[PDB]
Amino acid sequence: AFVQSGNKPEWMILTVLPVLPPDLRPLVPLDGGRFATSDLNDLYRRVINRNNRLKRLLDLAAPDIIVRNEKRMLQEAVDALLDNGRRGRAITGSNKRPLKSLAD
DNA sequence: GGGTATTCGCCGCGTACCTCTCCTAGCCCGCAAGTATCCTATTCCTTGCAGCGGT
Repeated sequence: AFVQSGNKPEWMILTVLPVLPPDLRPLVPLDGGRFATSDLNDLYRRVINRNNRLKRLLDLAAPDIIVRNEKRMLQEAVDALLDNGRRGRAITGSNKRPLKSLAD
């Protein structure tokens, strides 16, 4: 199947992650001076926080344990973004309800 | 190895509509307000030095 098609095997390992446009995930105001949940942006901010953390720690040459832990956390963040729940434990913001990953 | 049994984990479970409510938690730093305190006067008394009539 691989050789028949034009897909290299290693493309199953993500190196660059696309982001959904903004308007398809609009930030609806609640008119109480605040904003609603809009959890997709929450997952995106989470993964970006992990990414920047790892970027800094890689720049500053920390001991391998720290970078390994942070890369594990980043892997979990991407897992949450692409499909939340298929891993051992889902993540929630409140109400003990899982958020809506793209696959959901 | 190999045919078999047993277990684990994922997938699925009706349509359309109406009413209501509620939507992150915790720290922190500027900041308004309210206050107790400190310096500011007046009246009495007893000193210490510079002018000053007087001779």
